[PDB]
Amino acid sequence: AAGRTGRRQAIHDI
Amino acid sequence: GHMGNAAAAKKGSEQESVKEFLAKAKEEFLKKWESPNTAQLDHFDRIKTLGTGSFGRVMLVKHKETGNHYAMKILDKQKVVKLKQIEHTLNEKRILQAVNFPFLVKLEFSFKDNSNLYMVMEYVPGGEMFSHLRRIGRFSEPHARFYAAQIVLTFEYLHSLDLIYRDLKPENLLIDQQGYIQVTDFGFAKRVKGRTWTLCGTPEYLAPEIILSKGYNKAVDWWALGVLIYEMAAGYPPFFADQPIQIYEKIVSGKVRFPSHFSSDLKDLLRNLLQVDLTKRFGNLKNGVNDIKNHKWFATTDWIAIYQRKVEAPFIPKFKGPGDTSNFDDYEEEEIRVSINEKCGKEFTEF
Ligand SMILES: NC1=NCc2ccccc21
Repeated sequence: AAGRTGRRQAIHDI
Repeated sequence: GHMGNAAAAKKGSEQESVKEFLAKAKEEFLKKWESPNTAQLDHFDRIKTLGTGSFGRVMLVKHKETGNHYAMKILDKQKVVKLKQIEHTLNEKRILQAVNFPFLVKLEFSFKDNSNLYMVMEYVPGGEMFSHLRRIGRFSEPHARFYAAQIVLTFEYLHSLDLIYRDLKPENLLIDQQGYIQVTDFGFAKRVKGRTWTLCGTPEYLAPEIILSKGYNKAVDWWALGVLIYEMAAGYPPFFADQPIQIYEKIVSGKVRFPSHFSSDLKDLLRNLLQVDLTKRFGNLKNGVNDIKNHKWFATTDWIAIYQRKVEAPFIPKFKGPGDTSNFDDYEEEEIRVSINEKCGKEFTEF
């Protein structure tokens, strides 16, 4: 199915 | 049993030698951890941006005196505004100063000015695992296994020092001139004696206990290794959706599906890493990392030979000379402006 194919950013809080 | 006499005794002796190594590694780490401005900005020519995130960027730079090339991480002090953003930056510098392992990037200098924090590391010219993986689609299982073994050894080392890594993904794994891995980006790493509580990491790689706001431990890294091995062998991660909220729902469900080309040995390993129940997750049981290292999918892995970098790599990146950037993607280039006034000085005294 559909999902993120480019670079993925981390999240520092939440 | 599965092993004969000769094999079982060889394995036990190997495991005791690991304990001896980690005891010495901890002594060396603690000396540097208890005893942490080694350059300045105009000592370097800035060449090219190699990657960019929300608080800064990494650039290829050249040292003016020596001509050596390095990767320089630049963090905008004002953009490092949120509480956990600040503490995490101090974690990153202190941990990088103190660790030593063949698959961990080596810090060379750190310093700060009125506007920015800087960390200058070894330049790894073969590019991110991420762009090789997206270009080829997926890695065959022996290829994925060669990289996975380096992550297993690196996490065994970090966890023995009570360090959790917390941001494993192909974007953070660079390929060196011999085809081995270099883990970079310790922005989320932390020394944790038991549990910790910060909600941080990258959505596709978050363990369920992080998403559920539970206090968690080093077992989140072993879950993330399951996500990484799945993505390397499939070409996409196991919990895949357009929006983070949908990703989180899939992660907490407990319901992984595998490509029909995955070997049964691979699926068995992944079911035990991508295990919601912490009393059952590999890496988190009484036999620790040995449940992973002794799994059937790693039966052909010579753990000492990987550590000693004796194994022929599956892929050697092409390199044209010092400072070649051909294995990295292009990014918008922005001027590095340093204010005439100090920003956020008290917040970064320790850096
Ligand atoms: N995560 C990273 N991608 C490219 C790069 C270069 C240097 C340090 C970190 C990174």
